[PDB]
Amino acid sequence: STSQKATYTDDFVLYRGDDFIEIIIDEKYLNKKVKILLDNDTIFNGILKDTSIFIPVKEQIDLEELAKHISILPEG
Amino acid sequence: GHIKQLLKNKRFEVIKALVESKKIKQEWLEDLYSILLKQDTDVEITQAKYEIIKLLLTEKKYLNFELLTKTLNLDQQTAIEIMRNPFKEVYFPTYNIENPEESRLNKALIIPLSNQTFTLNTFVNSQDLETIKEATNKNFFVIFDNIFSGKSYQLAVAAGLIAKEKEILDNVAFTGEVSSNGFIIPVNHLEEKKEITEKAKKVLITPEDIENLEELSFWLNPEHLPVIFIHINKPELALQSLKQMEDAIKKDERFKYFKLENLKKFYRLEDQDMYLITPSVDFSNREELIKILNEFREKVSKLLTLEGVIKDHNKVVLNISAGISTLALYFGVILGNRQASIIYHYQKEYHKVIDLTDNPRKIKEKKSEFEKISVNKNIQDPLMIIIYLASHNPIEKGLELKEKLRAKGELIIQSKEHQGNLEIGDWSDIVSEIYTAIDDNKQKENYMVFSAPVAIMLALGMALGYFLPIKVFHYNRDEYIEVPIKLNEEILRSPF
Repeated sequence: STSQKATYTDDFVLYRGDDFIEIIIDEKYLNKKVKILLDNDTIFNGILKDTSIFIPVKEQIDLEELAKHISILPEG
Repeated sequence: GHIKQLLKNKRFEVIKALVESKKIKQEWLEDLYSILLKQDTDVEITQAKYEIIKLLLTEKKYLNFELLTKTLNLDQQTAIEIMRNPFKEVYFPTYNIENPEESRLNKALIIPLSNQTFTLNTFVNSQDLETIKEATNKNFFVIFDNIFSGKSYQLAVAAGLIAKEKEILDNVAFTGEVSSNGFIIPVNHLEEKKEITEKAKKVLITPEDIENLEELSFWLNPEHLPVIFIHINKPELALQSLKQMEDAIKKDERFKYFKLENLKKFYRLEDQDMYLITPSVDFSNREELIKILNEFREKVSKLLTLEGVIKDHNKVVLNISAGISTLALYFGVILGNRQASIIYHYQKEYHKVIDLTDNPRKIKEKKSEFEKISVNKNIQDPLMIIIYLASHNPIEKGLELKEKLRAKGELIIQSKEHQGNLEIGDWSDIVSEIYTAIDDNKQKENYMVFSAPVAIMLALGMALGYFLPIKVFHYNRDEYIEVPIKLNEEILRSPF
């Protein structure tokens, strides 16, 4: 029941689209090998050259909780 | 920071989304304020500006004087006026055949200022706003939530500047240009704009509805907004009668700008909300009378509230008329003596006969000297009240009922040297004198009959209230039938 369209953390900004949810990673992780995980499932694992990672949205979940669930993990 | 990064990447939709979610770091504010100065190259920038301003105005923890003066180059007085003065949002439609983005119901946010008029949108012509400033005699700051061409917004901005209350601007949109001396100027594409506005569930005001800003101000900030209620016995003469009432309202100097269509558009009313039909009424049927009186109550309460747009009930004048005197008595009893109104009498012209706009509670006052009525009293415990103010003389049947129903007392009231039937004129004194006679001779239980016009009975009901234990008898044709509703029942308590 939340109408919030966007939220922010120290690593990324979540934006709510029409049929997707976009993770805008901070530019500091650019051109670096990262591993972006939603909960304990891998959604990205490689060299981050594009700061935008799109994931499907189904149930209009609270964006704060989703931001609490997403995590960025650099390697090195 | 995130805002510097997003702005570098021209991610204005994400910035607007962050602003609408009210999730904004204070350290970001400066950058946000800078967005207000960027060129309106596309709709994303303009909508971001609009939402930034609305956030600054609604969550004033982000409203910062240092940024208002240093970043926006605003002088101190204008910045402080933006901080303190409240804003208004008005709706205006724009139809562009070439571009569907420009065809929309846009919003304009307006803050009144003292000695400066400006906007943060680069596509707006300054002289177009200066025209509004000259016409309304008010400086203002204005911002828009969409990029468009033309000056069809002048009427909406003038309405936002003139309206004292912001409620009426939520359901009403405006389109049209404004002249320097306050003239509303016609604009193009009225049909598509009306379609857009009704698609957004709002009513549209066109330049053909109102002539100038003064007429608009009559509707926006009325001192005595006139609404209509006419009870009729002929349904197929409903609309015509309404038009007659409209004409009867236009004859008043205070309501020279009144138009039925303008009232219906401004305050979201239909024809059915202003009249009541009783095809065949049985005054001995309690349930039918209960239903009719509840319908009357509902319609009058709607006319006095107008879906919450009206705050002061005394700022609305109910132009009321009826077609049955017996029913008009109960109409007046229910209406009370606190609501500003005007009671009319239909003699093919709906002549105004009683005026209670300024001071409504002045019917309850009595007179020490009778000047228009003649009274024949005999004060006993069961009082029989007879009123003779029409062509037909009900005195004979009145006394026949008096002894037939075992009524001891007698109290006949009629006109003084007017030979029965009464002429058109000011009837407040007649009603006041009748109420004086009734209240000064009040008894434990009394009965009343009458042959009088609808306006006299309605005003008498407004004067009496529900405090007197009177039983009413309706005269159909040579015979009287008891109305099973006493005038002092709790169901008739006036809520106005």
